[PDB]
Amino acid sequence: QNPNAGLFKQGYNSYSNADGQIIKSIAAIRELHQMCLTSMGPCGRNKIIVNHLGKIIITNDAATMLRELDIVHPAVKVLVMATEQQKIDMGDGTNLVMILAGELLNVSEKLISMGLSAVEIIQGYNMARKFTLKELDEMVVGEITDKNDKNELLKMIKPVISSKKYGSEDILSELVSEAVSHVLPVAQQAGEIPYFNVDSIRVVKIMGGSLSNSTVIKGMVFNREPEGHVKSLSEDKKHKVAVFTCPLDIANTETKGTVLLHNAQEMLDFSKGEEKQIDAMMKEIADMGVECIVAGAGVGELALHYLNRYGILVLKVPSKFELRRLCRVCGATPLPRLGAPTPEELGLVETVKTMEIGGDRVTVFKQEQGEISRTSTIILRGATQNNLDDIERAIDDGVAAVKGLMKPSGGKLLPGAGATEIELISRITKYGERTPGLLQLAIKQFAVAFEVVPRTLAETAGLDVNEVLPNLYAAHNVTEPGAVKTDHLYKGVDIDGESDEGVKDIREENIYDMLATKKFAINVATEAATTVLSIDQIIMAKK
Amino acid sequence: ERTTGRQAQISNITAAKAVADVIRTCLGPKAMLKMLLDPMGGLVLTNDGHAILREIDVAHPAAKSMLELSRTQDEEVGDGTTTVIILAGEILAQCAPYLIEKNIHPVIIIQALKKALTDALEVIKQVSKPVDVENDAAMKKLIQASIGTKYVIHWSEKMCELALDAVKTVRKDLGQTVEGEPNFEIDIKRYVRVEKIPGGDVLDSRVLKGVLLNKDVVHPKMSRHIENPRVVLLDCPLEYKKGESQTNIEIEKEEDWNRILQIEEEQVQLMCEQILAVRPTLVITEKGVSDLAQHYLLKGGCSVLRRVKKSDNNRIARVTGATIVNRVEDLKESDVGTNCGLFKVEMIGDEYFSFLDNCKEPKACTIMLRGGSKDILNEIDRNLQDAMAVARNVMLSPSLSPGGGATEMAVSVKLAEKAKQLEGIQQWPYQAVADAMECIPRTLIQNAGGDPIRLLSQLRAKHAQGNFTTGIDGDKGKIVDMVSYGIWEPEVIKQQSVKTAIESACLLLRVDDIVSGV
Amino acid sequence: LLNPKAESLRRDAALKVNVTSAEGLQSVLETNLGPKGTLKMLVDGAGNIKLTKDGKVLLTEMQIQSPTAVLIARAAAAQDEITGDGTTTVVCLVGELLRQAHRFIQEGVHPRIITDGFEIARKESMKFLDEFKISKTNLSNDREFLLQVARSSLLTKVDADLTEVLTPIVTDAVLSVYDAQADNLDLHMVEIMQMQHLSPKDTTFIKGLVLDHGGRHPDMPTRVKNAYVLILNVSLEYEKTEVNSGFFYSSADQRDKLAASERKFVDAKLKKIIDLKNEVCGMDPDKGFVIINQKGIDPMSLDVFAKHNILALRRAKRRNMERLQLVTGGEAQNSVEDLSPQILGFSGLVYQETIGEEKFTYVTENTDPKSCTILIKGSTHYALAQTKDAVRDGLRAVANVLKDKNIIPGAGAFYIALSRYLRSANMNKLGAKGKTKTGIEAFAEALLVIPKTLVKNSGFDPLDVLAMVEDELDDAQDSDETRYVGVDLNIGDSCDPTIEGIWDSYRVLRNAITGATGIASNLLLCDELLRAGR
Repeated sequence: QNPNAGLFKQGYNSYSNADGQIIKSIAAIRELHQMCLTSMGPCGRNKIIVNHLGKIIITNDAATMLRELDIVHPAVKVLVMATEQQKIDMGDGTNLVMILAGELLNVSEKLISMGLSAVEIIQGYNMARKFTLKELDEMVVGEITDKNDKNELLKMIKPVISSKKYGSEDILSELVSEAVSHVLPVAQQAGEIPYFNVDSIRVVKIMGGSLSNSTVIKGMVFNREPEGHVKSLSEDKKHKVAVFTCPLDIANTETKGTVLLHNAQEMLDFSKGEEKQIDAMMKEIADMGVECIVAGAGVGELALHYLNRYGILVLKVPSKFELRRLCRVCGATPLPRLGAPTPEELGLVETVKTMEIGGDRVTVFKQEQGEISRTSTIILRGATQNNLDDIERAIDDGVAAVKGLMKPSGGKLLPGAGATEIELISRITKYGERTPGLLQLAIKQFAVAFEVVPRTLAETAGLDVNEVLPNLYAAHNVTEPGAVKTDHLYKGVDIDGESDEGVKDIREENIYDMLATKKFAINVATEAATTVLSIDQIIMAKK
Repeated sequence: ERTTGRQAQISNITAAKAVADVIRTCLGPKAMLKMLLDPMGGLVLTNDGHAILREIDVAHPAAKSMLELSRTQDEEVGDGTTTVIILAGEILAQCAPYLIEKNIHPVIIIQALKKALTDALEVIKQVSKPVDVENDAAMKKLIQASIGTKYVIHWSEKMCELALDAVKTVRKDLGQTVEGEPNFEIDIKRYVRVEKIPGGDVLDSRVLKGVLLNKDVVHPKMSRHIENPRVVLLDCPLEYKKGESQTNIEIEKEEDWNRILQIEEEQVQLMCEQILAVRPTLVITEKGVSDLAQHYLLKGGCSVLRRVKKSDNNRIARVTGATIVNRVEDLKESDVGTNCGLFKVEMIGDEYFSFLDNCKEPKACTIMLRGGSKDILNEIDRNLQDAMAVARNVMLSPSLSPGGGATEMAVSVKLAEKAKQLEGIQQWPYQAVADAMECIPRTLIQNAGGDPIRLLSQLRAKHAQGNFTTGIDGDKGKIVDMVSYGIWEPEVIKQQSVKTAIESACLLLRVDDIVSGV
Repeated sequence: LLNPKAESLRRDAALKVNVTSAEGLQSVLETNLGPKGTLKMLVDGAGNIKLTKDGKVLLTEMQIQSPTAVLIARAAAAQDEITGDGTTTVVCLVGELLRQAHRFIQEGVHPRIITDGFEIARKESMKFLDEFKISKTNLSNDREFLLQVARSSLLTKVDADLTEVLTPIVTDAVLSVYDAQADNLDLHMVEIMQMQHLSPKDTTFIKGLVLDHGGRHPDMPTRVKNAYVLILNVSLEYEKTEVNSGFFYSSADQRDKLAASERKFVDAKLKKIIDLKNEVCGMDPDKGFVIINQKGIDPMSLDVFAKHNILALRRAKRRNMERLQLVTGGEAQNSVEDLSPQILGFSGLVYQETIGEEKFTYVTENTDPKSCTILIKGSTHYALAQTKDAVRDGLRAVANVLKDKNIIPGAGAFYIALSRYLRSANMNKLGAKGKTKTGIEAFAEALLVIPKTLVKNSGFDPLDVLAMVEDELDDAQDSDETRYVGVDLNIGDSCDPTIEGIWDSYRVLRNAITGATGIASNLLLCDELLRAGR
């Protein structure tokens, strides 16, 4: 009896602006927005996501959680792709981009209730963004000299490792800074060519022990057993190592060479042939001086028997991605053939031994001085398997921030933990009354959108919302008897859980936010909110 | 399954009424567009009546019978296809209360429609005015009505000359009380068939009397022109043949290979001796001709032409007189191709041609079409047949009738006055036919935005006082004279509109029951 | 009076639904019209996300059962193939023309007078179209004026932040490939390539051609200035003996001996290539030698070319090689034995961008490149499609400006004026008919939808801007002069479209008024919707 009208296209789920579609797109993002509000910060909390392979994984970082979650809302995918901009191009800000872009949509609802068009809302944030980016250059107090000293790295690395597994930031900083200093080459007065690489640091973990038992070794550590009677080599420097791509087996012919079984006379020649040929091929390898054979593929049974008599260490690396980074260490080259270990393709390694890590015997591949390697390894120990997963991800986010220390303003710094976000509010409201026109509504709401960062830090810390907020306002707004504003601009949101009262300077704990992370996160947060506010209509289908 | 009682008569009326009511907006130059929704996402927006009727799927068989009438009506004349369907559908609608509510037997109505058919055709003959069919300048203005408002409007001057020379080519004017009246025997389908030649010019297009072939001389040295050519037509090709029974040829000895080579020359020569028996000047074979028969007939003083279609040989027999013969051994000497004008092989458009033409009018010919491209030839093709169809209706009789609803109203006024003097039971359905004749111009009034009540009543009063030539204008929409303002239509369209619509309306009333079965 | 599996609407309800269904598509495309419009996002359901403000691009992805919108999508098919821009404007002219006529249909007016009233007003609009147009000179120094023309196309499809970046790129792309004469311009010579993992504000212009596969070797020079380009058609990969044979070896050392015999065929060609470098400008400074080599390269030749500081490339697209012949000028050399120094071309500074995933080699700074490349770089997928839709619409918008010497001011300058002209002209002329006044007035009121739609998306009252423009046009006529007025979307008041720089091509608006009138007239001609063929 009731007819149907308003949908002229096809059967689908249709959304129009007359139904408040701009509110529905924000409400759909708000469902996943509250998850990231409790993530960022040292007091943040961890979420459990069961993988499709039947494995429970828990992590603080949102960029990893957004990949494991199934999101059918395309408006959320805009922030997911914006989160990838924080994970790929930068090493920090994955948790911050979801809070800022989510709040820009919340403060935009007040402008929608007043009837303001989405274009003037976007134009208001674009004018307010240039006002903020201009101030970010003046918000920098100190600058890292990029000395690459171990003590200097502990200043930048400590806040990056923070906001995950709080309390371990002091131990994990010494492990990361020691590995980064080994990858960084020794050079002076050259800023043109980049040096540090993210993949140059490979992190390993083994159950058993504790976090204090971890160490830092120069090289690429392998967890596999030597598989043969030779457990380790001697302490003599420059051991010749051969990398073979072809598996260890009887030598074949490049042209045809197909083995077929017909008569029992051929079966005896196949068994006796593999004994004579492999013994002949492995002998020519040992005659040239090769004491170690790295086989990317499997190793036969007869190959392990003859190499034990020649005193050659057997090493198997089933991962081909690790062999590419291994060539930068020892200098060896992979050979697709077998039986011809050319000395031009052979590398040199000073020390190859077998050590006990976490209770299990593993073969360590390392060096000391000669044959400078660009690859380092961070060894971890612990009883809990889930805790070691986030520590490796914290190191990956920690070493990725070292990549941001390069020429594009990598040394500049700004006070974090809620210190800068509050001070920018007074500067944005200063430009609100300064800029006449209808933009005053969007500029004032643009500064209110930055109040979510200190609020979430107080909510995740169990602090009262009615306490930290008025305390930060009176701390960053003062009357100084003079032209130059003085005293404390460093007041942040304190971790609390101890001590006395209120807030305090963040410089006491040597914690700050890097300008390259903060300045780039603002551009991503505005463009992520610009896309959502610019879309007033979508067309989808039932999934 | 079965339909009995008077409800089946209503089902036959509603079947024709459903088809008629849809195409009512397809009449006139102002006819509104129609949108057909297919199960596929596509659609058809054109207002062409014949194109829409072919895309409509109907259930009741009387609706299919009306579609079968449109297929035959579209072949006779180019336009007026929907006019017959609307007229036949309105007669059943006007006679619906007489057949059902008045409880009148259908044969009484059917017998009345037979008398109303003759009475309606006699009025059209009185309203029509004479026209000169021999004037070349007058016929070009008559064809121009079907030329303009088309892609050929720029060539309209060349299109009218091409269409006039094409109609005058196929027609043969003969009459007498001796052998009867052939009615000029004008056939557009078979005898006017055209050969599209790429290149040239539209003005260069000529209408030639004869059969045009694309096959040239098959020998490098041969006579390309014959003064008095003689055409001989045959089916069986000229080449080495085989036995009708099972033939197994296994040659081993070296001296047995020359036996087949000698037979190969003899079997081809025997076929050539049967052709040369009449001493022809030309040889035309339906199928191909081997190179051996080319030299055998070359010594006989005749030209060899192979690879000729069968549809062309039927038209060659008209321009020549050669009787079609299957086997070459049966070829009679009575097949001489005498009275063949020119053999000229002159090439046109970088393609070697041949001329079978002559100085006489067999009522068979092939029009030579040339233009700027093949797409232009296709636009001229369909437009030439529509131009000749309008010119054909003018040549079938020297009479023209006013269009725009003037002829439709002229019949309704005279039918209502003549039916009053008959004084019979058939008088009532005659008024229903006269009311149906008034709906055709009223349909043009509804499409012109004018008041159908006021304009129809005033237009009928002008016929009882003034002339019968006053119709309705399409562009304006007010009552105006057709003759003074240059709106005319041939009578043959009006003859087939009244006859076929009433005859089809009688056949629908003859079926009171629907039989279900295979 | 019905058939099985068929649905039909009779009387005027069939037309009212077709108009109402057209009003639904109007409200959808009313929001995205103009630079103040909105950016729509469509979802196919397979995981594809496209953000495009163009009218036709959205209609092709959307599936519509309404047969009226199907003809609207077919009406825009001829718009992009001719005008290339403004397909959303055409839809707004078709929908509102049906809404304004809907009021007159309910009054009892026959649609033929409404249809004929639109055609008569269309012919009168073409007469005023030639009077309102401004003749622009054919001089090539108008690039300064072309900057304002490029902004008209760019500001519509983007957020206006990328306009200043794309303004010199799009403008110089058309003028570089276009020599100065009457002639014409070919947009096929401008190639569009994309790479991810970068910001959209980094978009730069490429005067030469961008190549996919770059040279991989640590010793290859990154920046090479004034190098000779050589097209090499021979395969430098591993080769086999010219006759069928096999490798029979007892030990691995004998295998290298049989393999080296086939490697001498490549080494014999490598020695002839390096002799060409030392022959012409071998030791000369500010000179270079670059090998294109469409075919592959074996790992042995990479070390030979690196010692001589030669840039080596392999596995090049067949179509991209035909552009290198025009840009660089070097002929294709099939055999190494026939290699001659006359085949060598010339090129400027060649520097390769080093990125782990992909590497680009720039052929730029050429004497007679006769080609250009617009590199659109963005991090996300919609950022690449949105800018590419703006460039392809921007290149075709500037194309119609250089081809057609006539230009028209935008920002509702033609729509408001023509609606005012046809209003006062129909009363003075009175040559059509008294009933045609309804069709002419409906067309005049249908031309005001565009200036009201542009300002409606900005938030300003379309009623106030309409009164200020009409009061300014009336004051301009009293002053006896020529003053053009247009709607300013940023401020909200009127503006001079000649000073602001908003201009529309003459060929775009000529097919827009004629196209929207002809298609909307065919919609009113529909008596009934027939369902058949099922």
